[PDB]
Amino acid sequence: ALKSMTFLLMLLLIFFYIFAVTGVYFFREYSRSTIEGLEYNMFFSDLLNSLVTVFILFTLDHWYAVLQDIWKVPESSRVFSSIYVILWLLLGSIIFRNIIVAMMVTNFQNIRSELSEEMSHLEVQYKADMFKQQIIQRRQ
Amino acid sequence: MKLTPGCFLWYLYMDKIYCLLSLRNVKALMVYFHLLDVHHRNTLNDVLFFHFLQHVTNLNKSQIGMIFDLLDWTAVGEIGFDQFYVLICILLAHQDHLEDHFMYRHSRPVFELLDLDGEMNIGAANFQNYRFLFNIKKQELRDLFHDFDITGDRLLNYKEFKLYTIFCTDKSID
Repeated sequence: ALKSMTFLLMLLLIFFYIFAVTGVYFFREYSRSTIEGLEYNMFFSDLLNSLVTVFILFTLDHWYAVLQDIWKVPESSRVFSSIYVILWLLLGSIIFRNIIVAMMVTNFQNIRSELSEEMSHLEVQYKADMFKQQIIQRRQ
Repeated sequence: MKLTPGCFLWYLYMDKIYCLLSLRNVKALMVYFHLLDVHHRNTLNDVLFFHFLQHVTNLNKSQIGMIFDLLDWTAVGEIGFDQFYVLICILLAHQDHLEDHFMYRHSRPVFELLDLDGEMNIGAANFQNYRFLFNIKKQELRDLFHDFDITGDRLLNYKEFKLYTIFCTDKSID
């Protein structure tokens, strides 16, 4: 199955790349704001930190708490940023989880199909086998 | 008797299966085996067979060991005189061009020589051993295996192998 992992992980990592590097400078006013009371500021600060926080968003743990802690940013009518991060998390999570489970159930499907065709060929060969055995018995 | 009736029948079958029956080829093989069989116990050790193969055919040590392992079906650590004669007839001056067609004709069953397993199916290891014994390209062997595996199970049937051998003989004759 991980041999069949040829192009799906490439698309996964490249969507990770484009969305993370896009979301670096979207909530830029979060870490680079002078608010004293904040505790998720380090999430969006560095590029490696951006990778960490979009990995967290992909895993989808405390996205409500994360958005509430980015709600401390001055709310600019949520016109682009909140919808961007929400669409990214939902689309990436559901699309990639679904595509990997679909590929692996197809892997099980073709494993069982190959097994079934091998047993069917074995049974066909056995049928020809006792048919030729009857032919040999009559030929004697 | 002319060195037992079974060997006479085998020589008659070889003469009916080959254009030239040679002169005292079986006698020469028996003399070579008797020289190789030091104890005259109707068997030869692996060292004697390897030395004879290196002196006659100049084969590699690994190839000689593989040939001895394939020929010695009893797995008793020794090769019989009949097995040595069968191997020498299977070689039959394999460097000649007509020897390839003779090996394509193979023997009366012409199925069990490649099938070392004996379960009426020749795997990839048997094909590799045959390509080691008889010189053939890896790409050509893979193409022939793909042509033979009609079902795709990587197994060669006796009827399928016989049909492939008949087609190869017909193509080589024409």
